[PDB]
Amino acid sequence: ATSGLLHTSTASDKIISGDTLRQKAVNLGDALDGVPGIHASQYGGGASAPVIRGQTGRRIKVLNHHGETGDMADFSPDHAIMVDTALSQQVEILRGPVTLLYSSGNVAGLVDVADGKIPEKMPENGVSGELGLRLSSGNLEKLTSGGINIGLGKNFVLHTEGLYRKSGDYAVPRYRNLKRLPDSHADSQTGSIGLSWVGEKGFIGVAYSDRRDQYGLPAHGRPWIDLRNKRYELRAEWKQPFPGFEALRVHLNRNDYRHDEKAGDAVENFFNNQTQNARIELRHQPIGRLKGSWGVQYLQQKSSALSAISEAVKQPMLLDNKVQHYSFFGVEQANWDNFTLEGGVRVEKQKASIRQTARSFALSGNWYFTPQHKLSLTASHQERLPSTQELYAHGKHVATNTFEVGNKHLNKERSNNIELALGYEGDRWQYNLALYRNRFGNYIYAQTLNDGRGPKSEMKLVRYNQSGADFYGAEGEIYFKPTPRYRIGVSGDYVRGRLKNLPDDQNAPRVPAARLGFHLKASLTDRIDANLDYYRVFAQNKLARYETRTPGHHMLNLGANYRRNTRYGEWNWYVKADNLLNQSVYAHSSFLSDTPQMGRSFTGGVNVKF
Ligand SMILES: [Zn+2]
Ligand SMILES: [Zn+2]
Ligand SMILES: [Zn+2]
Repeated sequence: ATSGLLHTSTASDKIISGDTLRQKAVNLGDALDGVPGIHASQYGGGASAPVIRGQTGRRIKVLNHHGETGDMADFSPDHAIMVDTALSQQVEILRGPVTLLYSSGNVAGLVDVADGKIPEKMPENGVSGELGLRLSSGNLEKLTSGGINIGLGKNFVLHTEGLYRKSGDYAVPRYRNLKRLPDSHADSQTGSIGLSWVGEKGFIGVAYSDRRDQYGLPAHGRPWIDLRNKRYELRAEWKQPFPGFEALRVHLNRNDYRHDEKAGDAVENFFNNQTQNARIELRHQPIGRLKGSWGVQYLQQKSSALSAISEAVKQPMLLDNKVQHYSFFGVEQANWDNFTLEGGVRVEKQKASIRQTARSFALSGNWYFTPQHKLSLTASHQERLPSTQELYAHGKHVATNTFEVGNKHLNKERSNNIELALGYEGDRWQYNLALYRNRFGNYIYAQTLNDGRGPKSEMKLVRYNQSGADFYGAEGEIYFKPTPRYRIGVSGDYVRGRLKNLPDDQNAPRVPAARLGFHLKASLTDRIDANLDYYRVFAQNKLARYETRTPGHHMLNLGANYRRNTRYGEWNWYVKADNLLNQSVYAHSSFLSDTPQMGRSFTGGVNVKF
C-alpha cells in the first residue's frame, strides 16, 4: 500500500496487480467491475464512474498517486476520470482512517491509482519499463500502451510514457434493429514525462502529463465530448528529514482540466477546472511501538462551466468560483502485539470566493488471532462540505439533458458510519467477508422534480434537497483451492438503501443490483494461466422516486494468459472473451439504464515487460 505514508491496512483493503490491469478494460469503472462491492456507472465507451457500495461522485474519492485528479468526474458520470489504468503500476482500494488523510465524506472507500510518472528508484540494468498492444473484436479497440525509464547518469532517472486508444461504435445484442450502438465511439491518447532523483536519502521528482480524449454521447450533428488535461506535478520523499521523524513527504500539483460538450463542431457547454493542490505529509518516530503521521494540505480549485449564451443574458449553470481548502489532518496507530488500533482526524476550512469549518474523525480496531486471520471493526464520523455545484446550480447540461437546480440554504453532510469485516487465507481455504452500514443525518441528493415555477427521455429537472438516509449491505468472496496449481471460488455482494424523514420512507436514487459470482483459474502449466468467471446479476425490484425496472442478466467471461521469459525482459500474451451468452446487459447504477452495454466481444493482446 503506497497511498498511506503510515501503513494502516485493514481486512477490507485489496490490491490488484498491474499485469492483470493490462488485460482488463481501460476505463476505471468498467475495468474494476467484477471485484465484489464496486459496480460500473458506464456512460458509453468514454467514461465510467466506480460505484463503491452504491456510492459515487464526492462520496467516493479517486487519487492520481497521492494527489487530486483535478477532474470533473464527480460532477456527473459522463465526464472522464483523469487516471491511467494501463500505465499504472498497481491499483489499490482502501478503507479506514487513511480516507481522512486526503478527503472528507469518503464513506465508501478510497481508490488511489499509483502511476510510474516519477521512478523513485534507479532502474535495474540502467533502463526499465514496459510496452503493450491489444485489439478488441466488435468494439473495435486499438490500444497501444508504453512506458520507459532511463538512467540519466548516476542518480538522475528520466521517464517517458505513452498511450493511444481508438474504439468505434460497440456492438449491442437484440437492441431494436442495430448492429452497433450509435454515438458510442471513444478515441483517446495519454502521454507523460518525468525527471527524478534517487536516494539515499530519497527522491526529488517533477512530472508533466498530457491527455486528450474524444468520445460520443449515447442517449441525447452528433453529441460528443472533446477534453484536454495538462498536469504540472512535483513529488518528493526521503527517510531522514530531521531528528524525531521517520519520513518527510511532499506532493505539489497543478492540474489544468477542460472539456467541451459539443454537437458536431460547435460548443454548447464549456467546462474548466484550474486545480493546484499542495500537501506536506510527515511520519514521526515510533514512540514505543505506536506509530503516527501528521500533515497539512492547501488546495485551490478555480472551476467554472459556461454555455454558448453570454453571461449578460442568462445565468450560467456553474458561474466562475474560487474554492480554497485549508486542511489539517493526521493519523495514529497503536500496535499492541496482536491488535492494531488506529484513529484518524481531519479539519479543513473552506473559502468560497466569487466560511464553515469541516471536522471529520475515525476510529478502527483490528484483531489478529493468527495471521493471516484478520477481524476488523471500523467507525467514522465524517463531515463533507457541499460543493459549488450543489449550491449554485441554475442551468442545463446537454450531455445528460437535465436542468440542474441548487439551493442557497443547505447544511453540511454529516454521516455516522460503521462497518466490520473478517478475512482469512492459508493455502487450502481463503475468504474475505465484510458488512457495512451507513447512517446519514444529512444526505444531499438530486431530487427529481416536479413543478415548480413553470412550465418545464426528454428534459429532466432536478433540485439538490436535504434528507436523512440509511444504507446497509453485505459483500465478500471465498476461494477453495483443492491444489495450488488450480483455483476455484465463489463471490457475492448485496446493497440496500432508503431515505427517511423528509423536511415518506422511499428508496435511494440508483442503487446497484445484487451480483453473485462464480470464479475459476487453472494454471497448467507454469506459463499458461487459464480462467473463467460467471457473474450472475439479479434484477433490482426496489426502485427510487422516478425510476424503472432493470434486469437481471447472466454474464460470462473467459480468459487465457501466457507468460514467456525471452531476451529483453518478459513477454505477456493474453486472450480474453467477454459475454459468450450475449445477454442484454442493463446497468441501473449508470445513468444510461435503458441503453444496453456491449454484448459479445473478444480480446487479444501482448505486453512486453522489462
Ligand atoms: Zn508518492
Ligand atoms: Zn434564476
Ligand atoms: Zn457534462
